[PDB]
Amino acid sequence: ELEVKNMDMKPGSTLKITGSIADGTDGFVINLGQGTDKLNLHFNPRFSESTIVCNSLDGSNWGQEQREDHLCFSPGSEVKFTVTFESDKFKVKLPDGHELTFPNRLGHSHLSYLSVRGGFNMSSFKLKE
Amino acid sequence: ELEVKNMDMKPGSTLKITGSIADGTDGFVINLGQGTDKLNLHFNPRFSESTIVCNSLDGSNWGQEQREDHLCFSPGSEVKFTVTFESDKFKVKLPDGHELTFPNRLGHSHLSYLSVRGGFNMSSFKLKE
Repeated sequence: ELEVKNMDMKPGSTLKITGSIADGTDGFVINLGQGTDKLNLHFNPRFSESTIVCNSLDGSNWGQEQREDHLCFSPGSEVKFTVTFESDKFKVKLPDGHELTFPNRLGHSHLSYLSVRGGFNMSSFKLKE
Repeated sequence: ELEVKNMDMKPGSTLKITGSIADGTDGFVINLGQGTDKLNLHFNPRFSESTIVCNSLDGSNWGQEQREDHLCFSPGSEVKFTVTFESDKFKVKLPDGHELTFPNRLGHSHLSYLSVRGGFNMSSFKLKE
């Protein structure tokens, strides 16, 4: 579902995201970038594969995935994420507290697009630098 | 201009908005509805005209305006609005504390569209239900 167009996320901006993971779901997708053609951060936790997949979309080109094990969070309840945005790296605070790092391959310096996909009902959203 | 598409706001749910009013701006617009041609709530504080004009949009037809004279919030600071959605009316809480009631001309069940226009930089977005 949710789509957020035309937000102003500059380098150093800290994004706060909170919602409920649907019960009995494969996974969900949080996307940060310029649009659906240019995705700087492809955040895709997968309970089925017990991994968190991070990638980038540039037009019709997907970059190479990076997979993170921890997969601590489970479906059925409220979960908070925190995406810190630097023009070289993305930092992602997890529910437990551990952090994830993914390189900004698109070399951009401004994030405008947020879209939640899969089994995740976003309830709140906060943008602070 | 800011847009939030593909959300699911049902009657009884509360929408709270925190942002920053731009310094030296005429006013700003909050659009609640189901599209760009479907505005159930047109929330438009006008600092110049010193009135908050409320209206509905039905495709190519604006409804009839409802003007309020309780602008008690000023440009250049963090400000908060709360829009509770009911099947008959919208109840908008103002930062000072005043509640404004505006009828739901369009009816319907489903609120899917939010967009902020003018000199207003929404920093936070939260849904409760």
